[PDB]
Amino acid sequence: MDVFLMIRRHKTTIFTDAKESSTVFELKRIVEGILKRPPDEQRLYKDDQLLDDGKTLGECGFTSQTARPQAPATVGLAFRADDTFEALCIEPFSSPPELPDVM
Amino acid sequence: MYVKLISSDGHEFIVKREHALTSGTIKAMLSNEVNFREIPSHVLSKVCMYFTYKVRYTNSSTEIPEFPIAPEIALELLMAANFLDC
Amino acid sequence: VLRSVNSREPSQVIFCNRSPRVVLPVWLNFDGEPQPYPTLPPGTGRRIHSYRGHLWLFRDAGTHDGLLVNQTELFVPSLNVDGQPIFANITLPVYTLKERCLQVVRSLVKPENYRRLDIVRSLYEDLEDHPNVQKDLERLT
Repeated sequence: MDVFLMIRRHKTTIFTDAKESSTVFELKRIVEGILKRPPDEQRLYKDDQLLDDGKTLGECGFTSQTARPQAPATVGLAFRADDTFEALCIEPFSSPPELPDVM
Repeated sequence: MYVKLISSDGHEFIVKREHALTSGTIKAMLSNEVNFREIPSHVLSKVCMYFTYKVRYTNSSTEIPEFPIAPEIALELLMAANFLDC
Repeated sequence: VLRSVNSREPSQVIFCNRSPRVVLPVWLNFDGEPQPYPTLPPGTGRRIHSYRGHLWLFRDAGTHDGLLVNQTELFVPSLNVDGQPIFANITLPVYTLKERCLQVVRSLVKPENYRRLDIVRSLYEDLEDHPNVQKDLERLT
């Protein structure tokens, strides 16, 4: 089964898909292609929990019911800067204006 | 391969080239980064979720789910969709 | 122009509403006039008695948004084979992001207040060009 994700670090958002049976490490490989950083320098998160390389995305709670095309699940990304890992940061999206009176 | 769509407030959205190539306006803008000076990120994130949605359900006899749009982002999403014709 | 054929040959049909919308069945009568039939709630089905060569289309009962039947716009009952009903699957189309946005905005703004919206003038008419069975009928015709 395909799971539909937003991989997010700082002000960067990747939209991609993966198989539920895919592993966390394979998703770090996917990120490596796009953002050009090796898995050794990446940490992937669910909310605040670091994900172990060997577990499948389903074991980490990314499922077809959860990670859907129109509502994808979020995976946090943190990078290693020469031997030290940064703290997990995800810049929020912009805030919507207040609803017009006409609504 | 991927392309990068940048919102007005500087968030960089990285999507698959074929997903972004669904829009002809984005196709024109590309011919590997596009900057949208009028579309904030809460709007552009939904734009990319629509790309995922459209490519997934376009040719399927499986029941198609609704594309959800919160009331607060409706007007801005509409303007962006009118500009991009999508 | 777009009319049902008076075959008088009965066809048994199941309308299955596989959409989240209240579905309005519309039969195109022998003169081409759309005729509404009792609405179908989301996730429900109804056994229908129709005829071969008849024309049906389907809409959202509240908004008249267009819907798909068997991945197309028009459902024409066919010959029942092995005495099994013909299944008419009503589903949501993949609307454009523009159409979907017009739908939600129409639902949040009364039409007299469309002009109070701070948008391009092109969109004012798109909001007022609400989907209509007769407009859609002319297009296919």
